[PDB]
Amino acid sequence: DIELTQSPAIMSASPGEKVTMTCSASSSLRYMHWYQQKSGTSPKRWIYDTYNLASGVPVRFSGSGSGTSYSLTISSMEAEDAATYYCQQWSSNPPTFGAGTKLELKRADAAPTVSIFPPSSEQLTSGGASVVCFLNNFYPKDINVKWKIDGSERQNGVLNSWTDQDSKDSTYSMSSTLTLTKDEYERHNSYTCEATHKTSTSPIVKSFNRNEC
Amino acid sequence: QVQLQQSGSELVRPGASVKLSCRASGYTFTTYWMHWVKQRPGQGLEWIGNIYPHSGNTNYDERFKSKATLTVDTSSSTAYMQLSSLTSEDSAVYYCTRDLRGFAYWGQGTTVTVSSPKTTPPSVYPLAPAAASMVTLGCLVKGYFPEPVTVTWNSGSLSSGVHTFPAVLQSDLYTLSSSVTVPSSTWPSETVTCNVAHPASSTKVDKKIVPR
Repeated sequence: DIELTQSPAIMSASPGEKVTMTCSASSSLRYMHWYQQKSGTSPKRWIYDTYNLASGVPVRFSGSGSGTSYSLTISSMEAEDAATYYCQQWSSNPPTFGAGTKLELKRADAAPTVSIFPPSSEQLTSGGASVVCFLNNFYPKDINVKWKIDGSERQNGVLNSWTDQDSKDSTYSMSSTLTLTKDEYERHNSYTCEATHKTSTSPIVKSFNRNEC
Repeated sequence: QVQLQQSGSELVRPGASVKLSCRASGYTFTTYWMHWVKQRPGQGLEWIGNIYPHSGNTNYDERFKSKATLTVDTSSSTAYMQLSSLTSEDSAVYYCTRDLRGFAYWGQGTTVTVSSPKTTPPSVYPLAPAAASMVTLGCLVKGYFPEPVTVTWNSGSLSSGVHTFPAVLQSDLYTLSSSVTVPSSTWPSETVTCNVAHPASSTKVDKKIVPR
């Protein structure tokens, strides 16, 4: 009371399965619009008047849904059916529109690599301490990350960036990165990361010290 | 075809009147509803309002009133969507949907970041380790204030394993990443560099990567 959006948030389907969308509305309507908004680029039109057509959308896309519930069903997911789809309704007190349905083509789940990097000389002379551990080429999206230095955990200054979906590997690559200051680096010795993932049982752990140069 | 796109606007000093210029000329002139769609980096699509050219009726919405005017001029065929008396929350991508049965004809869009900031130059710090077949590379950026930044690797010869990382926020400074993978036959054989640029500060920082 009162927000209207599409009901399932983040989906995932292999190329060949059924992709059925579901939009929920705060008030009833008659016509419903559907879009294909790719990441970075402007959205297009996909399905208007709840079923009709578009300019470049294929014949396999189907849609329906009257009242406060809408449904745009893909008959079989292909390589070009991976987009964030939003709905709309012209008004006369707009509801307003929803968020968008992110979805990724499913494949074999791959285990990442965790590359920790020591800070060089030029950063500590300027006075910085930024230890990273780049998680590259994993599947699926979710990793419960942990930064623990010298036995105990550390969660302050931890930043997390998500490189978007790739086209040649079709995986994701993260940058697990915490930021400290130049005096907080010379009191802790072994800097490491554990990547808790559902593929491998034990997280891959690399260690390095400060007394070696 | 509806030509061509929308215009750009940068950070303006607080108190002046910025103005967008939405240049859709696909005539069709002049009876339609130029609805302006605005979306945050929170991926939600919001509505800024519409304008009508035949008589002059505009509109507004509760989260963007007072005073976002949508002026119309059929001689230049543009639609204006800039909001005055603004705050920092107007830093969002601003589209231009034309009218059909749906919202069929969009523009390309612009993001206008508005504050009272200071433009800070970037600084390339070397991320190189001090063993295995392939080693990932990179160079960190720390503390550039406006969102224009540049991402290159070897100026168009080693752009294979470049992953484009977002500049998520902490302490009002943008921090992204650009990691590339190198094989052991070229490291440290060829001299790899990363050259990032900031258009808003007009500052170029370069660094050659050395094995430590």
